[PDB]
Amino acid sequence: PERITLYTAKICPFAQRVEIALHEAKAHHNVEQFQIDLQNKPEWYAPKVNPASKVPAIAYGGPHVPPDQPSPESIKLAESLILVEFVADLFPHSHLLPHDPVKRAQARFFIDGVSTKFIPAWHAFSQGKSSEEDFLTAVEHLQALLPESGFAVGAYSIADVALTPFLGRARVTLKEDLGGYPRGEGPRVLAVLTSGTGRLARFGKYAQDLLARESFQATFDEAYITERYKARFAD
Amino acid sequence: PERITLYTAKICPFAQRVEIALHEAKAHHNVEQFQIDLQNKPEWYAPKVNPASKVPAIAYGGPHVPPDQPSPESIKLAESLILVEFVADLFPHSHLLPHDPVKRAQARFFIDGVSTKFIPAWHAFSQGKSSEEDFLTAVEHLQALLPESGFAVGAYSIADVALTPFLGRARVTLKEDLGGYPRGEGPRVLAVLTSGTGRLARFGKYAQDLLARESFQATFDEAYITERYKARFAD
Ligand SMILES: *SC[C@H](NC(=O)CC[C@H](N)C(=O)O)C(=O)NCC(=O)O
Ligand SMILES: *SC[C@H](NC(=O)CC[C@H](N)C(=O)O)C(=O)NCC(=O)O
Repeated sequence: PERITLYTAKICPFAQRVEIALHEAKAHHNVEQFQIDLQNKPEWYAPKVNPASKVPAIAYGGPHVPPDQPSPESIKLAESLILVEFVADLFPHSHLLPHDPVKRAQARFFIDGVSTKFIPAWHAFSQGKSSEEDFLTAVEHLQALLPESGFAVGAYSIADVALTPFLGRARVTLKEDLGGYPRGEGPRVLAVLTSGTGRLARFGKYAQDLLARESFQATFDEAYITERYKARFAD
Repeated sequence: PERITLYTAKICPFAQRVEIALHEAKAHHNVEQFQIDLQNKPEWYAPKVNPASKVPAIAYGGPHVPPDQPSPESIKLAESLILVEFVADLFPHSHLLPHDPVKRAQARFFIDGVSTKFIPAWHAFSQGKSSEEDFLTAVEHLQALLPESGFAVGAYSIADVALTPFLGRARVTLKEDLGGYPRGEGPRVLAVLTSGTGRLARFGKYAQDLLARESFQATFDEAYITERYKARFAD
């Protein structure tokens, strides 16, 4: 494929979707990463790369230029889920997109549950807005989609890419008691989520498998995330 | 491909996405349609076809059975945008999904704008909740994505499928003064939207082209929609 510049940020789960995808494609060393400081965004980023002023975004093709001077001739692409499909298209040997039309629809249906159920319910519960039961119920929705063994549709796919960054960050939030509930409640919910026993036994197994995946670990700066999450809570 | 039973409803724009896709694939006569009465949904629909109890949904493969007795052995699939990709996958000669990875990402990005900007802003404005300017601005977002001529990415694609049912219904709502504003305001906004001149000149051309497309017209019961929309407003 043509050259890829990825504009990303270690803190951002949506960006990590694209980093995971590239890693599963064993292409993470082919691409040029540029880290965006979301508290001090470069003045060229929005007008030249992504008018929404968010990561992730990719510049595709065009001439070799420094990443802080992106070329007008490169194709600019945004939105994490699209970028993950684009990577799976560009690198078919990644096997991120299943061949079977049915399994693709199922993988994407799982992504829709991640978008419309898991992420909103995690946001609402981690921010003190909703109940623990509301979060567990949304997880149970994903659990009910899981097959007896393996990942969201058996073989690892884009469905697992879409979810893992948010699961990895939830774990930090919960493990570290940063969820706005008294000391120890976060960790108890983390156990429900990932123990592999109880109402969420099967999801727990799946979650263990997602967090163990090499592409997740390789694109996740746990020390950095933990530090930033503690500091934010402290405010 | 295997046999397709589509559970749909004439009133529903999300369902019409799948009807359009099938028609573009010239497969609309291969599939078995079953109309769901959304005010009196069959008691077998949610437990046997789609637990979300919404159209559209597809039953794929399995034995030949009556559509009100769907087989456990058919694969059940839901969510309009996924079903449109599934149809494009099943019937590649439809040309709904472009081959170029970049044009696919662009088509899907346009769909994201339909999902996150156009549809919410149309809902909010048609229901009396927001301003006309908020709706026009969201349309301008889509307009800015359009190429100089043609459809959302040139050749007709899934991007146009995703938008057209909602555009067709907006037109009825506006043409018929059913938008909650005084007589004549709906029609003036319709003119802004579809005249082909003014702040939305280019989108207007595009919109004319979407509503002229055979697949849209063939899957749109304008008389029925107009009747249902008038009656609802009258309440
Ligand atoms: S995580 C940091 C923020 N990114 C997004 O929210 C990505 C959302 C898109 N819908 C997607 O790609 O999936 C971000 O960059 N925020 C900008 C800021 O100034 O914080
Ligand atoms: S238009 C009728 C309703 N369908 C949907 O809302 C589909 C939404 C999905 N997200 C999609 O397929 O895109 C519907 O069936 N409502 C059920 C009812 O009882 O009204």
